[PDB]
Amino acid sequence: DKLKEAETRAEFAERSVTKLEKSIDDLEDELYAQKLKYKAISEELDHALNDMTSI
Amino acid sequence: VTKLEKSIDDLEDELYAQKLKYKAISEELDHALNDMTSI
Repeated sequence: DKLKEAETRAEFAERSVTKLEKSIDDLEDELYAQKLKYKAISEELDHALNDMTSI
Repeated sequence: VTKLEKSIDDLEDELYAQKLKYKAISEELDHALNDMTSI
């Protein structure tokens, strides 16, 4: 009896971990996409502040 | 822009200097053409 209970709950904990792991990979990927989409606009920036201080 | 603005002020100033350095030689001129037509 202790068994049916330990196993059923293990299955629910595993379903919840795979759900949360799937949501961590989407946020961490949406991420390097944001973190990188920036190095580009902040670098396009030191550049686009340097040429008008020069022109 | 700061480079070209600096070059516009130097040319515009070199300018009123040229434009004025002349009124003087063109006026020294109507004069220095009139006396030899007279002599």
